[PDB]
Amino acid sequence: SVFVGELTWKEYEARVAAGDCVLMLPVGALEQHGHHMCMNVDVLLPTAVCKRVAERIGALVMPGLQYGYKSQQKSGGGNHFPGTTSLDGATLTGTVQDIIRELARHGARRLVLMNGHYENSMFIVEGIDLALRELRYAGIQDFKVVVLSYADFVKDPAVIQQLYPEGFLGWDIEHGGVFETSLMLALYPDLVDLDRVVDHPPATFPPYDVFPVDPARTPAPGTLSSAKTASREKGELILEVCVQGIADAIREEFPP
Amino acid sequence: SVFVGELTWKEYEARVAAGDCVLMLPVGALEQHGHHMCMNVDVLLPTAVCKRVAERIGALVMPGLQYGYKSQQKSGGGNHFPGTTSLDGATLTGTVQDIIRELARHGARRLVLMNGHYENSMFIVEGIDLALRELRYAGIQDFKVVVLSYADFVKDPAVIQQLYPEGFLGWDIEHGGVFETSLMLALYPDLVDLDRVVDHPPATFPPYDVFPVDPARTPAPGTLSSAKTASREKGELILEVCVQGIADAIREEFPP
Amino acid sequence: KSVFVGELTWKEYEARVAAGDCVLMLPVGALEQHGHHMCMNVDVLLPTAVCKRVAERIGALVMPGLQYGYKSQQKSGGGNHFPGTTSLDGATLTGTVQDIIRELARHGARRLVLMNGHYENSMFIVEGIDLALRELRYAGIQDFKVVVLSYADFVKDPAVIQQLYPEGFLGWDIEHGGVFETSLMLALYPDLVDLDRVVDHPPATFPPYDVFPVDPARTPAPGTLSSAKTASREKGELILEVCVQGIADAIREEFPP
Amino acid sequence: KSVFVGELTWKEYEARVAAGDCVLMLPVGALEQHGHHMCMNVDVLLPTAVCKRVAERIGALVMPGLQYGYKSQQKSGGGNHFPGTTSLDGATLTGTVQDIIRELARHGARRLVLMNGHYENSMFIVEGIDLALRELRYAGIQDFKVVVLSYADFVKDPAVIQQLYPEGFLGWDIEHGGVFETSLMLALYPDLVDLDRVVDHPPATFPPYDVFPVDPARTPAPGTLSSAKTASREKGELILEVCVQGIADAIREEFPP
Amino acid sequence: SVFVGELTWKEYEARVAAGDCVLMLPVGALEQHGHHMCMNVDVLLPTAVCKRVAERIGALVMPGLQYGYKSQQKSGGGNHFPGTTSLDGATLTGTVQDIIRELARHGARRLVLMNGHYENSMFIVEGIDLALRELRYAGIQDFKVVVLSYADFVKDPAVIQQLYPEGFLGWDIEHGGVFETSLMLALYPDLVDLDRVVDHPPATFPPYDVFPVDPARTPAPGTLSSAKTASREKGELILEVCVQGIADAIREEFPP
Amino acid sequence: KSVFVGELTWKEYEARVAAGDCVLMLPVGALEQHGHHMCMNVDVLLPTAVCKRVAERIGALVMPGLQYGYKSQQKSGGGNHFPGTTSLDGATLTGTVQDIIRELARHGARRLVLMNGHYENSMFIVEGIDLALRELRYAGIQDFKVVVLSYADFVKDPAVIQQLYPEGFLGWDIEHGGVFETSLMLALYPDLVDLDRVVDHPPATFPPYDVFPVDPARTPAPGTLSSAKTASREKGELILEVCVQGIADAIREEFPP
Ligand SMILES: [Cl-]
Ligand SMILES: [Cl-]
Ligand SMILES: [Cl-]
Ligand SMILES: [Cl-]
Ligand SMILES: [Cl-]
Ligand SMILES: [Cl-]
Ligand SMILES: [Mn+2]
Ligand SMILES: [Mn+2]
Ligand SMILES: [Mn+2]
Ligand SMILES: [Mn+2]
Ligand SMILES: [Mn+2]
Ligand SMILES: [Mn+2]
Ligand SMILES: [Zn+2]
Ligand SMILES: [Zn+2]
Ligand SMILES: [Zn+2]
Ligand SMILES: [Zn+2]
Ligand SMILES: [Zn+2]
Ligand SMILES: [Zn+2]
Repeated sequence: SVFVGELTWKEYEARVAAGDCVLMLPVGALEQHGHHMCMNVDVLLPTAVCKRVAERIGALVMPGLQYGYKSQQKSGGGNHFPGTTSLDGATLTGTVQDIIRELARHGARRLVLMNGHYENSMFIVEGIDLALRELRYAGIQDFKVVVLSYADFVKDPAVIQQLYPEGFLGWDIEHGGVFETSLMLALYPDLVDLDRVVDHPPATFPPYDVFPVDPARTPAPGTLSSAKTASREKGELILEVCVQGIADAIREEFPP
Repeated sequence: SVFVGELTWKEYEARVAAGDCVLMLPVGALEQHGHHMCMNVDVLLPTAVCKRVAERIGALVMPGLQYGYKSQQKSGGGNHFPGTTSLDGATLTGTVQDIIRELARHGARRLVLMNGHYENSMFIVEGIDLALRELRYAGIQDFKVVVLSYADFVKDPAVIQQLYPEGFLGWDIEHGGVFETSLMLALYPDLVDLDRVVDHPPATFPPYDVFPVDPARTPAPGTLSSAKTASREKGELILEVCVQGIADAIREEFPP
Repeated sequence: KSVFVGELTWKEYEARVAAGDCVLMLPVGALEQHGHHMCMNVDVLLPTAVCKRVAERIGALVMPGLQYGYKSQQKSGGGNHFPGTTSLDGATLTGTVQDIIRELARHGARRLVLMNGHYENSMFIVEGIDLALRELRYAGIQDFKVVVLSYADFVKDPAVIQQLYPEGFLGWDIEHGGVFETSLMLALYPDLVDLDRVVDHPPATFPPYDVFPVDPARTPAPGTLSSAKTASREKGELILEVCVQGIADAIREEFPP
Repeated sequence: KSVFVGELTWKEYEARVAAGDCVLMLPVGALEQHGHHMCMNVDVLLPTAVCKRVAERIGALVMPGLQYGYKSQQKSGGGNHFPGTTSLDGATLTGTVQDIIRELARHGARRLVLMNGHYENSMFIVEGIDLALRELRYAGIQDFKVVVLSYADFVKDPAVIQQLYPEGFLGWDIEHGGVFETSLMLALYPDLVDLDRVVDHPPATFPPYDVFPVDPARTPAPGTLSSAKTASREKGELILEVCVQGIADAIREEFPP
Repeated sequence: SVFVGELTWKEYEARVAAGDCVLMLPVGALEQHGHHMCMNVDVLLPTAVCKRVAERIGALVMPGLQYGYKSQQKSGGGNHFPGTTSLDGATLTGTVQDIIRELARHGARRLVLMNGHYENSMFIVEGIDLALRELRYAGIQDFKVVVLSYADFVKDPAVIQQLYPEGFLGWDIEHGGVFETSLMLALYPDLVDLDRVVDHPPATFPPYDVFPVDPARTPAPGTLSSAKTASREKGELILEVCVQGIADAIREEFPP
Repeated sequence: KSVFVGELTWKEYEARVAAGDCVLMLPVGALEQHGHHMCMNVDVLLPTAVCKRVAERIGALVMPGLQYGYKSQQKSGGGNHFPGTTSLDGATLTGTVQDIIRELARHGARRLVLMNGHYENSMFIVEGIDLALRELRYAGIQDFKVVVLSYADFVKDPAVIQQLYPEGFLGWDIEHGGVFETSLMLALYPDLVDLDRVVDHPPATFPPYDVFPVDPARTPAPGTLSSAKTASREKGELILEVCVQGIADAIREEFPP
């Protein structure tokens, strides 16, 4: 298995002892994803991508973080929806920091954090900085971290053309839209109910944000764009592009 | 499915709207469990118990906490072992506190916290107290929490007898011993290999603790007692006992 | 007299809030390197200048700006390894925002516009707001409203972008110390900008991931992510009018008399 | 003169530490209800009295005790809903333990015994130690050693249990305000114990789970978890000698000259 | 007894049930006090004063805080001295905050905080503000706190004359000097050896502070002024003056 | 050239630190009411002005000032119940100071002068410094030195005092929005002062203790603790010159070439 959790401590110790061990940490969230998809999408997707990449490059995958930072209206619909269960920033920051401290204790020095929930980004960044700060105080400066959001590897114009034959309207409205729904149809079809999709026009917002979050400014379903045209085939394409691109990036930063 | 993560937010909203919704949260850890068992045992076991209890009483199960508090020598072998990845107390406390705050926001009011890692206990308690303090400030006083360790439900002398026909040495040395291994043999056979079990005598300690933790005071394999006598049969018995007991406890504290 | 709260007596401020619909504006910046051609307080100067003009136009007041912001990030501000840049931890910034909101609510104020001028501050500003509003709710206050925005987001009109980038726009991701901020500085604080010192390097490009510890070799030596060679006072005057008008209208909309 | 650090001049204390193998002891207690028959500072008085005698016997010193501990839990101390009980949040207790260790390390001390007298303090004491040692490590100090113990854990000999509970021992989980602490108090602080006020109720029993908010009905009205009717100063004298001897030996073993 | 710690919870409950109960909290420190006195002086003195005041007005005294904030050169000699054991500001602030929260829970509403260590001042103030802020959230606005340093009640020129016939040189030098030593000689003579007093000239400093603290800027003995002219007689005067002055202040702020 | 770090490019700042003898100054103020006759940013303006003049004379640089300080206290600033006053919690201010020192150390700076203009900030500034130095020590840095001072403490000479308060001096404990500060302002920011609004009330007095919640009735209505009627530009100019000279010498003394 490539999952650290499924290994004995002796097996893990041996992999790290090899001195070239790469660890991967999926960071997700329990967040509403429309009327047509389950709420653990942000955990399922980065974990599935990590699994495949780890199998290609000989890396291991740590248990993913099940809860992420508060959903923001313009990216995830807003933290007023039921189901969505969010952590405070200090909590998420602290979790990332603690794990890095422990991995360094094990002797590990290479970590890939794969985020699947946009709002997690900066707290993940602070967790890394605080951890690296401590490691320096402890005389350690060779711990390297690569942070990435799997979707960012889908930029090829040709690929976008395939995924959005009618035209691409941007990633800003991709919450429970074509992209994630397609990936889910290719990985966890049983967790998708495409007939429940509400085909509303893409969400549009003014150049600012309002707090407390106003429910009226988010499409009723919770989605920011329609997944009506999502499909397994699209998911297949996305998965291949992401897996191959990420595998290459990791080989580049953590050369064998 | 009884798993909240697998439901759409609409489905979740409806279960909570019913007004009698009981939620269950498994709290585990990534911790060494000897030469013969995987490291995510503390998550897998309470999650499996929750699943079965939930199916019988009509409850829902939240994504489990994958990382818990620092392993202690007399209970989990010590936090010096490789693989074990632990959180600071404030981090675990904050995670529990944040989740409760959010569940209260959904309108949920009944929570069962099932601990699978002994060391988690007091930080789970502080997380609950801080959350309930906040809820009072918010005018909420009807949120009720039941906290339990699934193992505490195995007290029937007749059962202990069938489990330890050679005599019961206590629960203080069960880390990776007969109890957990038997459960794993019944639930996750592929994550256990009794052939690797190190049949050493039960671990014993003086009436005090020493820090920095001394590795010499913990059996080399990481286990506190031998799981040589573990069996699927024992696991099946343990499981049915815990499931039935916890289900009744919940029916008692959260009467329909 | 002045739109700045700091230049008012407590009696004057008190009277303005007594009006019942007084809008307060809070600039949130940073002390950060901005290439060889500009001073390091740009992120404070620009939003403060936009707030001043907007406040004057719609009758609002401006609170003292936050001089220090969150750690500079490589793909947005060059990186926190540069000297001069002086950054706060996330908890520190979040707490500052939270404290100020708590205090404004104590004054009786209920309308706040936070104008961020340093990209990296965004999420910590968001957390400060949420923690403050959470607290206000425990105190029985649910009518405090906050509008958060980055002034640059109001420059959307294609016709405006074409005038600013006649050779073609390449995205906002590489603007640190580039044409946009430099043009604004040329129009507002020409004394703090030396365009002759601009290093005309190609636009910074990055792979779809980030690396820590930050690698100095991945940021153009000058610290800028794009060349401000084509920056000008006229482009700055255009940006200012667009931002001021767009933001002033947004406030009238969200905070009507 | 005295074994208490607080009663020494800094010169005296300094001289003792200069010895190179000076052991320090820190009692960690609480202000908690202990039934109708005993005062509320029991958790401080007892470990402090045991520390005093142990310190005297082995040549160690005793630091001022922590007067406030973690929130009382129903199954161990009755619950934090009782009047009088004054508890600290976990972070507060953890931070106090951490600060003291940091300071002792600055004095040059490297041997500490933490004697807990309030069960609920346990894990927060543990975290204080870990955070302090983590910090000492960053400072290049890895020779600071800590021994943590609850004095009651040294009464293990069945022959002793038999004398204390001739009618049969029923576990330590119900001891709060029972035979054990009451006997020690009768031997150490007779003026602070009124055995005639004891409420002889049956041993408290609970299901295999905990409930929050704490339900007052699940704790005996007096606050005690078991009756101290059979307590006596003679039982207390026995307990004290067993603890003093056992702990003194443990310290000589872990902190030899 | 007037000490809360020596009462049973039933007795305490009864005194608070009266509705006019006044509580007193001594706040000291473990700090070096020259070659002639013990290090718990800042705990002993305020506690002694509280006892006598409490006896006269019918108040109760809470267990005192034994550890205070870091010693500052111009007030306590500096935190570079051995023996001195100080807490970080957040720790002291939180301790004060937690106690007030609990006293409020008991139903108490009148608190007198007697500081015996100058450096505690601002952290005590923050602890009080944070606690009162919290009480408001809970709906409590009738909790009142009086903060005072017993020394401030010795201002009468006549008394000053009697204490300093050779003229008073100010308070900013009264650390382990005449004032405190005189109180100790009268209250805890066994913890004072006047023959050890180092008769050095009053300490003086430039109009600024330096960090790291500079040892050479503090009189070698740790004292800021000689206590050679200290006496039991002076102590008795100080004591009675303070006890009386404070009792009157409390009667006024917490009118019977 | 400028003495303000904010107005310099990172290259100019880097060059000044590279010299190896660079001294930095950080003004720490507050947004606090100052009577009916002055603006609320006095505590930032004054220390900043003094820093500029001192910096110009000794060749030092001035960091952007902290605009928000600790909660106002009745006996010193009048109380935090006044509108306009916008205060931070202690941890927030402490962390701000701590973060800045950590960053300055990272730049290679090693000499810092913290000029406080708000009495209540004092102890939180001290804690920020201690936590930062503790941290630097873990990093292997022990050559970072900080000088903390309040410009008002350099005006003690009887010659000047007599000139400032010929009618008689009553101490500094009553100098909030009074003669000392108003005179400095009249000499530095006359437009932000209107002596015609000064409320000539008797010097404030309080019992030997504090009360919380703060009692408004114990603070003179205007918010001032002593009349500034006798304040003058002439007096301000005297103070300024005295402070600037004294501070410059103190710095020369602590941070010798
Ligand atoms: Cl997302
Ligand atoms: Cl376990
Ligand atoms: Cl920017
Ligand atoms: Cl106990
Ligand atoms: Cl003192
Ligand atoms: Cl002031
Ligand atoms: Mn998401
Ligand atoms: Mn475990
Ligand atoms: Mn920026
Ligand atoms: Mn207890
Ligand atoms: Mn003191
Ligand atoms: Mn002030
Ligand atoms: Zn998503
Ligand atoms: Zn286990
Ligand atoms: Zn910028
Ligand atoms: Zn007890
Ligand atoms: Zn003292
Ligand atoms: Zn002032």
